[PDB]
Amino acid sequence: GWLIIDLP
Amino acid sequence: MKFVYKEEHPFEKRRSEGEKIRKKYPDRVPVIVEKAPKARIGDLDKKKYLVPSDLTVGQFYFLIRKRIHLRAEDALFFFVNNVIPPTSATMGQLYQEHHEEDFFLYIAYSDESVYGL
Ligand SMILES: [Zn+2]
Ligand SMILES: [Zn+2]
Ligand SMILES: [Zn+2]
Ligand SMILES: [Zn+2]
Ligand SMILES: [Zn+2]
Ligand SMILES: [Zn+2]
Ligand SMILES: [Zn+2]
Ligand SMILES: [Zn+2]
Ligand SMILES: [Zn+2]
Repeated sequence: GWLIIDLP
Repeated sequence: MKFVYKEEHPFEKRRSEGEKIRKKYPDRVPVIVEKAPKARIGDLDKKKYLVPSDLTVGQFYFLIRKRIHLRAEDALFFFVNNVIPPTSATMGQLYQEHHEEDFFLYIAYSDESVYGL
């Protein structure tokens, strides 16, 4: 259920 | 602020998920993002984020603005315990300062520059 965010 | 995520999941279930995700990904932090009550702003499709500790608040703003499909002139503000965080702070610093006892960080968003107005 996690939206994975990354460094740009 | 009442967060829907907290009303829908008992504290012990959130706390166990927060402990597990923090142990599994020590360089990420779990974040819940919900719209402030009576804000006049578009909805956010997802509320549960797993964020790099080194991502800045400003970088998170940019991503959340895009998820809401805001125009440039549409304002967006984050509140953590009614305070607007600095855009140069990291999400890890914000988490260390303000995460709750379930190991989640809770952010409210609004179109308005003051919470509850
Ligand atoms: Zn629900
Ligand atoms: Zn649920
Ligand atoms: Zn690092
Ligand atoms: Zn869009
Ligand atoms: Zn800060
Ligand atoms: Zn702070
Ligand atoms: Zn802690
Ligand atoms: Zn702080
Ligand atoms: Zn307590």
